[PDB]
Amino acid sequence: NLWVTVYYGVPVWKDAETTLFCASDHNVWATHACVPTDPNPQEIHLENVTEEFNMWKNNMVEQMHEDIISLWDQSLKPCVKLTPLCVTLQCTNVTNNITDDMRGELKNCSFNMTTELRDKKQKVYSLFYRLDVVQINKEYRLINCNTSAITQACPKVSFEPIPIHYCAPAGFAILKCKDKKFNGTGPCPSVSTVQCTHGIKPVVSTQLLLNGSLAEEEVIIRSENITNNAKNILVQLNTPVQINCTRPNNNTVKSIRIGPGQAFYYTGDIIGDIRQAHCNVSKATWNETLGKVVKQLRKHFGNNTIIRFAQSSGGDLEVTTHSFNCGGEFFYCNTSGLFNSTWISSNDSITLPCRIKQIINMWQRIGQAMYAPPIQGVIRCVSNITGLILTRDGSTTETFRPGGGDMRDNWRSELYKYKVVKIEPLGVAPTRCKR
Amino acid sequence: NLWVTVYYGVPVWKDAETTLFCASDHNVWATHACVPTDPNPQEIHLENVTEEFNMWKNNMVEQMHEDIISLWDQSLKPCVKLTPLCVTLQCTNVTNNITDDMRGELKNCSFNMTTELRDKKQKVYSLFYRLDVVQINKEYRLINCNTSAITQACPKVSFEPIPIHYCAPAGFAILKCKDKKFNGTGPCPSVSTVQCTHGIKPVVSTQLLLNGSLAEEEVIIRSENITNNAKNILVQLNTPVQINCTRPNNNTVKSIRIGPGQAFYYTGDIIGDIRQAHCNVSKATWNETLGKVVKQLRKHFGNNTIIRFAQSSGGDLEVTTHSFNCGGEFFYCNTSGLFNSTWISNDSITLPCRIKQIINMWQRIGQAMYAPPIQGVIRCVSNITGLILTRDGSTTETFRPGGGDMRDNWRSELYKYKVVKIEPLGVAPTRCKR
Amino acid sequence: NLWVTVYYGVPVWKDAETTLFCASDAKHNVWATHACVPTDPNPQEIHLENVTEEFNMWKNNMVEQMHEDIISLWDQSLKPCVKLTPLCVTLQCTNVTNNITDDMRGELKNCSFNMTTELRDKKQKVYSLFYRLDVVQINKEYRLINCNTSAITQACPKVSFEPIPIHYCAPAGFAILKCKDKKFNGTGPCPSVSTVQCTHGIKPVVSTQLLLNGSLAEEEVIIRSENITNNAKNILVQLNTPVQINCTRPNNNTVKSIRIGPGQAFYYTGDIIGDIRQAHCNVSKATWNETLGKVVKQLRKHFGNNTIIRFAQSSGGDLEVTTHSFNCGGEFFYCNTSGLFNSTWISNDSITLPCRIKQIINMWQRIGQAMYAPPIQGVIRCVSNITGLILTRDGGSTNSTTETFRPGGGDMRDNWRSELYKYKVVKIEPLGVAPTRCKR
Amino acid sequence: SLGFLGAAGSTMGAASMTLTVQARNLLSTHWGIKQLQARVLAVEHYLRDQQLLGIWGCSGKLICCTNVPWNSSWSNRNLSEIWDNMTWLQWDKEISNYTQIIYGLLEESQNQQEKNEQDLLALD
Amino acid sequence: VSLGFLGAAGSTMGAASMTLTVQARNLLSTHWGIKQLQARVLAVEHYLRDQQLLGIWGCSGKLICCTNVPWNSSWSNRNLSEIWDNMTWLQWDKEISNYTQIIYGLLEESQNQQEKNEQDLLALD
Amino acid sequence: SLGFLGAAGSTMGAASMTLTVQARNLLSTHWGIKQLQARVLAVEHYLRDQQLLGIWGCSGKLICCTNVPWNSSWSNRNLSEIWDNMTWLQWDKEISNYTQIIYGLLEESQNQQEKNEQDLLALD
Ligand SMILES: *[C@@H]1O[C@H](CO)[C@@H](O[C@@H]2O[C@H](CO)[C@@H](O[C@@H]3O[C@H](CO[C@H]4O[C@H](CO)[C@@H](O)[C@H](O)[C@@H]4O)[C@@H](O)[C@H](O[C@H]4O[C@H](CO)[C@@H](O)[C@H](O)[C@@H]4O)[C@@H]3O)[C@H](O)[C@H]2NC(C)=O)[C@H](O)[C@H]1NC(C)=O
Ligand SMILES: *[C@@H]1O[C@H](CO)[C@@H](O[C@@H]2O[C@H](CO)[C@@H](O[C@@H]3O[C@H](CO[C@H]4O[C@H](CO)[C@@H](O)[C@H](O)[C@@H]4O)[C@@H](O)[C@H](O[C@H]4O[C@H](CO)[C@@H](O)[C@H](O)[C@@H]4O)[C@@H]3O)[C@H](O)[C@H]2NC(C)=O)[C@H](O)[C@H]1NC(C)=O
Ligand SMILES: *[C@@H]1O[C@H](CO)[C@@H](O[C@@H]2O[C@H](CO)[C@@H](O)[C@H](O)[C@H]2NC(C)=O)[C@H](O)[C@H]1NC(C)=O
Ligand SMILES: *[C@@H]1O[C@H](CO)[C@@H](O[C@@H]2O[C@H](CO)[C@@H](O)[C@H](O)[C@H]2NC(C)=O)[C@H](O)[C@H]1NC(C)=O
Ligand SMILES: *[C@@H]1O[C@H](CO)[C@@H](O[C@@H]2O[C@H](CO)[C@@H](O)[C@H](O)[C@H]2NC(C)=O)[C@H](O)[C@H]1NC(C)=O
Ligand SMILES: *[C@@H]1O[C@H](CO)[C@@H](O[C@@H]2O[C@H](CO)[C@@H](O)[C@H](O)[C@H]2NC(C)=O)[C@H](O)[C@H]1NC(C)=O
Ligand SMILES: *[C@@H]1O[C@H](CO)[C@@H](O[C@@H]2O[C@H](CO)[C@@H](O)[C@H](O)[C@H]2NC(C)=O)[C@H](O)[C@H]1NC(C)=O
Ligand SMILES: *[C@@H]1O[C@H](CO)[C@@H](O)[C@H](O)[C@H]1NC(C)=O
Ligand SMILES: *[C@@H]1O[C@H](CO)[C@@H](O)[C@H](O)[C@H]1NC(C)=O
Ligand SMILES: *[C@@H]1O[C@H](CO)[C@@H](O)[C@H](O)[C@H]1NC(C)=O
Ligand SMILES: *[C@@H]1O[C@H](CO)[C@@H](O)[C@H](O)[C@H]1NC(C)=O
Ligand SMILES: *[C@@H]1O[C@H](CO)[C@@H](O)[C@H](O)[C@H]1NC(C)=O
Ligand SMILES: *[C@@H]1O[C@H](CO)[C@@H](O)[C@H](O)[C@H]1NC(C)=O
Ligand SMILES: *[C@@H]1O[C@H](CO)[C@@H](O)[C@H](O)[C@H]1NC(C)=O
Repeated sequence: NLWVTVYYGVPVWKDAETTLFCASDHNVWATHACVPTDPNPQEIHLENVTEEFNMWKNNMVEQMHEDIISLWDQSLKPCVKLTPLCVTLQCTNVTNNITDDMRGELKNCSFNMTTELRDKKQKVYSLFYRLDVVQINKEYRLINCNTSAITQACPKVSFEPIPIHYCAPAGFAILKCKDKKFNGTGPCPSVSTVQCTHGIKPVVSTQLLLNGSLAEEEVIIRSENITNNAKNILVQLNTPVQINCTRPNNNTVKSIRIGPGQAFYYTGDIIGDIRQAHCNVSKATWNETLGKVVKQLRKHFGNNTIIRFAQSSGGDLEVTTHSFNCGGEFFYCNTSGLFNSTWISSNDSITLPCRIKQIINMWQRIGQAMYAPPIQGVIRCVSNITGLILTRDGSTTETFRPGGGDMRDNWRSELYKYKVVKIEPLGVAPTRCKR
Repeated sequence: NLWVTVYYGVPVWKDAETTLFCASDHNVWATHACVPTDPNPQEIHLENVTEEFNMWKNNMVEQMHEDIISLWDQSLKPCVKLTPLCVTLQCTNVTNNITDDMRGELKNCSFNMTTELRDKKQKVYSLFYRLDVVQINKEYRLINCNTSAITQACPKVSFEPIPIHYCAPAGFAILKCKDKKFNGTGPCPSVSTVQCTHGIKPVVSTQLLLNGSLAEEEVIIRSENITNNAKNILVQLNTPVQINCTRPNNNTVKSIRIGPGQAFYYTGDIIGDIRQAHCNVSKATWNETLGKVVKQLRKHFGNNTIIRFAQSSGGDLEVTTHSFNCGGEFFYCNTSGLFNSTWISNDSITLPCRIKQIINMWQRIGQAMYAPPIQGVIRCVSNITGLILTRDGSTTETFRPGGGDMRDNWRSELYKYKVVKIEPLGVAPTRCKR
Repeated sequence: NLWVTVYYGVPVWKDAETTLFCASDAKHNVWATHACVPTDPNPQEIHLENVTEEFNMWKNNMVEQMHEDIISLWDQSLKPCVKLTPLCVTLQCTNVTNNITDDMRGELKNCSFNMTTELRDKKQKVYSLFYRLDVVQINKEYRLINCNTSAITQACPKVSFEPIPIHYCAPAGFAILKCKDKKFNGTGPCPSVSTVQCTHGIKPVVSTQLLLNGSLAEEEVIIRSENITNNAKNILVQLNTPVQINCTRPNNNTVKSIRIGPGQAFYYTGDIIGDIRQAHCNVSKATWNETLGKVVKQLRKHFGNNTIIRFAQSSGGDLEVTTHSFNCGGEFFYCNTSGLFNSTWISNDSITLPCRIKQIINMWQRIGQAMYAPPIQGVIRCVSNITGLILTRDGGSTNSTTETFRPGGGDMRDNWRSELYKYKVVKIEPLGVAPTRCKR
Repeated sequence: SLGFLGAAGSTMGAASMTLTVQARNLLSTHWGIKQLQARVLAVEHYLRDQQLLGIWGCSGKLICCTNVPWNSSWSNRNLSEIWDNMTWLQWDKEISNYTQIIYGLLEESQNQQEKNEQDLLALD
Repeated sequence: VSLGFLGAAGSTMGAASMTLTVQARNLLSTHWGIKQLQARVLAVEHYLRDQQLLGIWGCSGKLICCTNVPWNSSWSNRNLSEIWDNMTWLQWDKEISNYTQIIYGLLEESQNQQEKNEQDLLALD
Repeated sequence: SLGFLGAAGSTMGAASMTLTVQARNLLSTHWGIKQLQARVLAVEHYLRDQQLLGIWGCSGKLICCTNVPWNSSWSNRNLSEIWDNMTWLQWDKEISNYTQIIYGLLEESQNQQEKNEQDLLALD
């Protein structure tokens, strides 16, 4: 005795994969191609709903990965090409005022490079870090001259991770999980709807996560599958660990015109002693932080299980050290001093030595390279460590080691609470109504 | 009395020109850029519909032409540019093992090539075919040095044709003629509607049409105007003629760096004796096939006339020989072994073939491509499904191979398709008033 | 007691900024008009009775859009042309002294250099002529002026720089309001307006000092400015009669070319047949003197009856800005206009303006996108009309009672403002409500 | 049924029973541009037809009955020939020259009807 | 004869009502097509927003649509003949531009309630 | 006074009063392509739903009763269970498999009604 009645505007949604666009609010991320969002974005709490989230099966991650790489390339595309630097270099060590810790490492090279006119050549002296230069057979070449062309990053563009908000296209909505202590793979009892995500800083790092969201109450340990030794474990902290990173050497930067419209930047010399780059953390804070991790980690491994941290295995420097941007310079810091302790049921610090590298092959691509111009004077940056990426070693006393591996996991962390759904306004239901 | 009634969704259409899109199922054809099709696309027979087709005015051909050329160039955009290779070459004859047909055809060249470091040079030795070089005044240069840029095709990207389905946009439909023995220039009593065409392989050839569709019953001879000596005649066969092609030499391929991230490929040497590339066509099959063509051709030229076939007139190899891509290599086969007759037990015809590494595809100037050599020995088997013939202009007519305008190859597969616009809104009288 | 009634198709609008497209009007031209959409030759214009529209030509974003489209069309044209990078070499140069007359002394040079050939391992000696303006002495050693800024791209020899009218058409949902008042000065309400879909084929003429080949005022000279009493602003003057100007480069130019790489043909002046003379423009004196008298009268209306007006030359800071720049015959001319602006107005016989020729062109005030203009074979003569002037006022707070005007110019948006001054773009807002005596 | 355009060529009167089939199928580097152009084109054509139907007084109807009388000069055929023997393709050709006349009349009729409705509602 | 598109602009409000059709039927009417494409898309979006809003209010296909929301003298207090016989539409729009959103909200509420009431009556017979 | 999806989780009956809110929020340097694609899709999805309401004869309405009876095989739940207990997300899952069937029935019913309207008007 009921009839079909059609409704439009019904508050129903289905999981969907669509293309999101950026809004945000010179610099690589600072670009005028995003549409600036409101100072007052809205959020609507959904009462009496539960929804399932799966941070692993989430294509928002893939879009940030693709967009960031694309933006990266747009920034470098119009900059000076450095092909002429593949000439043979004549090199000796800089031992002028060298600390033993830095003996070797910095080299004084000279070479024949072109100038503004095709007819003329010029001789240049410049300094290089060992990581960027390899041996020909006193003759050296840049490390990338056999594999890839190298482009100089534009000196006017900073690698500042300016927050970028992502926004749904009309007809779509982003659901957000507000449930504290949510691992990211199951049902979420507290959900709200937004049009745009919070701004996310596209921070690049390899072992520790920097300047991200901090967990509200407890350390949250999550992974696709804990039992699987092939998976990474993402750990989100409740308190930041302050880390102070510096490049203590005072570099003087010089530049050369190498052809019409092109100029190359390089380190000329160092004023003062040559010392090792380094990062500091408070010893007390670090000891507390791991204790918190261990306490929660035991929930998955047992209260009769020993948790022993260890330094990572070897491989390319990018995944054996903690890499980051710091004033525009590229640092590679050894974290072995942080992951030495075995855990069984003040005014002091931990100093991490760091290396500097100017030739960058980011995103693990082969065939592309970037030359990072040197930056004048002494550089310091201070940042907040808000998480870790650890792996299992793989019948007692589990071992965990640093590793970040795939950068997709960096983005996953900020995006763990967001889901994209399609709104489906039509539907039918029976009711006592006939035309 | 009667009043106007407006109907929407009326099944009518008009001739139209719209943009079609690619559909399909790491290749020169940019397949990844096409949308996948449904299995078993729906085809609807239109009962009691006679349409009118004119293949020579078909704009689907123009789009296929433009899209193929664009894809070709897009494939090469990111590949190595061999500008450092346009240098004086020092060349001598390869005389190690000659059949006397290859005498003078293969050259051993030496040159000073750039390398990874701007400060260094290499002495590189390689083999080239005569057709790719000219004399300067033993000093040779590549043929492209005074006319074009040269881009090396990427060594890992295949040229093998992949069927491409052309699909109409919503609001449009593609009609196809199923009428048997249909030439393509007039009314068609048997029509069906599809959204997407069958897959068409973008096969590139110059005199014979390879790997196409076949006539359903009998050889079909069509042209824009059969009495016009300036027009090409397209002949669709009802049986394939099988052709076996080979480049019977074991090629050792070498590779060098000519700068950062670059790689240049060349033939280092040949193992065994050096002999000419060639294609095999069985005599019996060919003579029956040609006889069928003559019979059908007489239908337009007379019941008592004489038909002669002859080899084509001179010009560039692109039009005087039959060329094709066999496993990535480029062949230029002399078809004079065929088309040499007057009509009123595993024997075969061998067609000698030449090879070129530098080509200028699509009748263009300024865009040259270097086809890298292929390691090993190449053999392929193809189907001849049609011919491109021209005629001159007594009692005897003479027909010759011809071609080179690529649109004519496309016109064959697309001869049965037409694009129309749907016009759903119409008006007719009836007895209804508000 | 009335209910609200909804109407759709209401004749109202609001000011808006939208994207406009071009209509060519139906082989090679720098403006790439094949990318534009052909329109009917006679668009219908709708007169609006009893409509007054507020205009402001100084805040008209249509100007910004042409500026951007023009720059982009220009770059698209050069993008595929010969790179010419290998020409940036040390040149060995001497003066051309064989048959020149007094004025042309030290203005043309004979250069020799080592340039590449098609083959990477071969070189050729090339001789060519260059104008003094493009060659800078270093440390007989010279280099081209562009070498320490950027690479220079050769313009394609087959592509014309002659302007083609570009009509700008509004997108659906938008309309262009045209101001028809005779003597409309660029701002304020315009009591006689009409609606068009496309503008009247504005030509992309590029010049400084004087405006060429534009429209004329119907009856009087019109002075337009953002703020006439502000000495920081430019004054655009539209004429009500053309002034004919005849420009020439009276030398028989023999053009030669070489290949400098695979393909990559390079064009240069080989030699000159006959004697050498300076480039120049002819303006009739009577016509020019009448034209200024009309301008002076209109200026007095703003600066005071019995105010003294003096015309003078621009400062010497920039060659393009301070001279009259134009592209006659495909060559680029830089004419000295002082002969036109040297007079104090207190209440067959022609003016000859000497001109220089330059080949390395760096336009649109950009840095590093230099163009090499190929030489033109034979002899060049152009007849153009001056349809407006650019002037700036220069004086202080002292009530000297005499105002001085100088040509000024140099900002390309002023050429566009001059012709687009009568158009405004608005958005149609067809939906609205009003009360009546109808209720469902 | 027969599917899209399956009725083309059939008697007009029979073809008109399956208008929903076509109504459903309508609106069903540069390569991306070609697809965007195609999507936009389909939308624009769809909307122009709906705009026009709305102007004539019908929206959401496949069979729109109106008050403009039929002129014997547009077609002097009787209804049995038009609906029982002719097809829609033939018909469209037959009255192609009167398309704009009819459309103009349809717009005028609706304009007058809307005004009349407004007056009656205000009147009572 | 017809005054053309916007020909009635400046005419009185009650005169311009006879041109609603002409101003409605004129809505939706190397490389570098991206500008053209962007313009075509925008025209569609604006068109649809007006149609959506009319649909919400129950004014589905009509150029002239009456609604059950009473007119408030606080929005505009004028004689009926001043509004329709002396004023033009440009002037009217300026006079009531501050009430645009409240009127639209009221129109939506009225139609929503009406749909519910119709559903209940159909249910009852 | 709840927001855009603020009705979710409320009963089906309660949520019927927010349909306006959800409905009115529909349709509202190479990253210009990504924008165009977003624009275009919002429009295509919108139009497909409007096209469908048009075919069913529900154009212009948020609530449309029709003449297709409800089959107990799709659902045999009590009228009060459906409206005063379940929410719309739940309902949609419960009858997901019958969606296509119902839509086909709705189109058939409307087509029949339109034909009948035409005949009645012609008869007078
Ligand atoms: C985690 O988050 C923290 C907090 O935001 C980040 O720390 C900041 O890092 C940036 C980049 O290194 C620092 O920005 C730089 O500061 C320099 C010093 O500025 C002081 O002095 C100037 C004097 O004029 C004052 O105006 C200013 O307010 C400060 O008092 C600037 O000199 C730098 O300028 C650069 O750009 C200009 C462009 O015109 C050039 O001319 C300069 O030569 C130079 O290239 C720049 O602004 C910032 O100060 C840090 N903040 C703090 C509190 O220390 C971490 O980097 C981030 N971590 C990660 C991994 O992302
Ligand atoms: C008309 O249509 C016919 C088909 O009906 C076409 O013929 C085909 O042509 C393609 C392209 O040349 C052939 O594909 C190749 O087949 C080789 C066969 O090798 C077999 O044996 C070896 C062991 O010795 C096995 O390892 C191998 O898996 C096979 O079982 C392959 O070796 C070739 O691989 C090479 O190229 C690919 C390119 O993608 C690379 O990825 C590989 O690493 C390697 O370098 C290749 O797959 C196909 O077999 C032919 N079919 C037939 C039936 O012969 C005609 O070419 C077409 N005519 C024209 C003019 O286009
Ligand atoms: C293909 O078939 C068409 C249709 O029968 C032929 O068209 C006729 O050609 C003659 C000239 O030979 C004209 O006088 C007729 O008017 C054409 N008829 C129609 C219906 O168009 C066409 O000649 C055939 N072509 C070939 C190569 O077979
Ligand atoms: C094409 O046909 C020729 C026949 O002339 C084949 O040539 C013979 O090939 C066999 C081995 O395949 C040799 O032993 C004979 O000596 C060849 N005869 C001659 C005349 O040299 C040839 O192999 C065929 N090629 C293909 C693959 O089609
Ligand atoms: C080439 O031309 C330059 C001018 O551009 C000549 O230099 C001038 O010579 C005259 C004497 O004839 C002097 O009065 C000027 O002061 C010089 N000008 C400058 C800027 O110094 C130069 O002599 C000419 N060279 C040759 C070989 O004739
Ligand atoms: C161009 O015409 C406008 C309109 O008459 C002039 O604007 C007036 O200027 C006076 C003096 O500053 C003001 O008191 C008026 O209120 C302005 N009217 C309007 C509508 O804005 C403008 O000054 C003229 N400019 C020139 C150079 O002639
Ligand atoms: C512009 O305004 C004039 C009035 O100044 C309008 O002219 C009147 O039009 C009405 C209606 O046709 C006539 O009854 C009056 O007698 C006319 N008055 C005069 C003085 O002629 C004119 O129609 C308006 N234009 C537009 C497009 O609305
Ligand atoms: C080394 O350090 C001393 C100070 O201890 C300083 O005077 C000297 O100049 C430095 N020399 C070099 C080569 O840096
Ligand atoms: C540079 O330092 C390395 C450190 O291992 C040493 O072996 C090498 O001999 C040093 N070179 C010079 C020139 O001092
Ligand atoms: C520069 O070239 C000269 C050529 O004689 C060579 O002797 C010198 O070593 C080169 N200089 C460098 C730093 O490579
Ligand atoms: C060309 O090169 C030779 C090298 O010996 C040099 O002497 C000559 O001056 C150069 N010529 C020119 C015109 O630059
Ligand atoms: C084709 O015509 C025959 C009558 O000759 C008729 O019976 C048949 O139904 C028609 N086909 C269609 C699709 O209407
Ligand atoms: C119309 O309005 C005027 C004031 O503008 C007023 O004086 C007159 O009485 C009003 N007439 C009506 C219709 O009441
Ligand atoms: C959630 O359930 C409670 C039950 O008492 C009800 O009062 C409340 O309105 C429900 N929330 C929503 C959004 O319907």
